[PDB]
Amino acid sequence: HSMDPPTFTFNFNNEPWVRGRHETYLCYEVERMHNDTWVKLNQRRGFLANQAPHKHGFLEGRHAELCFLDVIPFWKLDLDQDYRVTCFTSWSPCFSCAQEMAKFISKNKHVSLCIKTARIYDDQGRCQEGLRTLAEAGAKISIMTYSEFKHCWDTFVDHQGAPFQPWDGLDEHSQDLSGRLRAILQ
Amino acid sequence: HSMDPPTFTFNFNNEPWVRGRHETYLCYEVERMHNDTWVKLNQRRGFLANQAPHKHGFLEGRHAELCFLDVIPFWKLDLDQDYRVTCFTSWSPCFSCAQEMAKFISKNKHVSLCIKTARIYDDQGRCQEGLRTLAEAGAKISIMTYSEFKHCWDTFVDHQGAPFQPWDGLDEHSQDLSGRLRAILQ
Ligand SMILES: [Cl-]
Ligand SMILES: [Cl-]
Ligand SMILES: [Mg+2]
Ligand SMILES: [Mg+2]
Ligand SMILES: [Zn+2]
Ligand SMILES: [Zn+2]
Ligand SMILES: [Zn+2]
Ligand SMILES: [Zn+2]
Repeated sequence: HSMDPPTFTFNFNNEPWVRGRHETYLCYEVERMHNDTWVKLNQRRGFLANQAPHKHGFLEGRHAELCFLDVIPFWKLDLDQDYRVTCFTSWSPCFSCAQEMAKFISKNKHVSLCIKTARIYDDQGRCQEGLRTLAEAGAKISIMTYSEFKHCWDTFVDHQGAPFQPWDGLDEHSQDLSGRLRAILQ
Repeated sequence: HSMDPPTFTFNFNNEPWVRGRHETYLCYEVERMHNDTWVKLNQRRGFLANQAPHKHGFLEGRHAELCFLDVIPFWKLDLDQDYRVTCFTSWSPCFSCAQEMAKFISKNKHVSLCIKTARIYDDQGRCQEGLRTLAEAGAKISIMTYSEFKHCWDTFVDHQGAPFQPWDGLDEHSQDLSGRLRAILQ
């Protein structure tokens, strides 16, 4: 349903000099194109996170991005309509998730994917390749700014009427990250 | 001297339902491109306001935007280099100022202009045309959000170490204005 406020603050914080944000949270919403305008679909919104590994071991816990792809077919989107699916993510995807997402959007031309991320995850391995591959397949990847954090608080958090409280350095971090993303995607 | 805090708050407040904000304040900053990166030239920053009419009458007081254009030649920018000049304005320009600013940027290709405005001034005459013409000439026009107000407070105001305290409604007014600006520029 709605995210717990402390969970939001801990996970969407874009501060560079802290650690421990090991989870990925993903909030999604959907619009449909009508008369050159994106119209929000009321019911098609939610959030999810990565899953814990199963007790049997061997396999990693299912990543948030794969869960996201799992749910989309259940929305019964009309293949003749055009949709914009926006994901607000606390981290950008790992390589294998990026590859899967790229495959999905290549096969589902009715979906325009936008990924707005709090933080870039760059393992200095294949993460950059993944992001480039995902953008090549048509995804629009960007860094969350104040307005997107506030939107996510208002739309996905169990705020009980309380307003979004920005943290110190929010815009400076977003700007640094936007520059880093430009360098990855160039 | 830096800007007086009450002067900033009075003039940059984005509530539409008060009156009396007859001045326009304009805060400016300049960056120079150095090896693919914008670098601030912090000596080239400042703020100004519109002028009172002369006692001889007939002519309106000189608008802030024209004063801004007046000073740019005195910065001795290098015509062979590239600069980004950002203005944070309390009101967007009137038609005749927008026209003059469009002419200036058309003749000064070393300058990329960004105008970030607290409020839209729409006289229901030629103001919208002015904004469209200024955008067409290459200016990037946008509405100030929390982050830009905070930046201006921290950078241009004699704050005495006090943090920026947003006024009621800041984000909702900014969002409304961003919608209005989209409709104007489309
Ligand atoms: Cl972390
Ligand atoms: Cl006013
Ligand atoms: Mg920091
Ligand atoms: Mg209000
Ligand atoms: Zn299992
Ligand atoms: Zn993954
Ligand atoms: Zn005179
Ligand atoms: Zn004017």
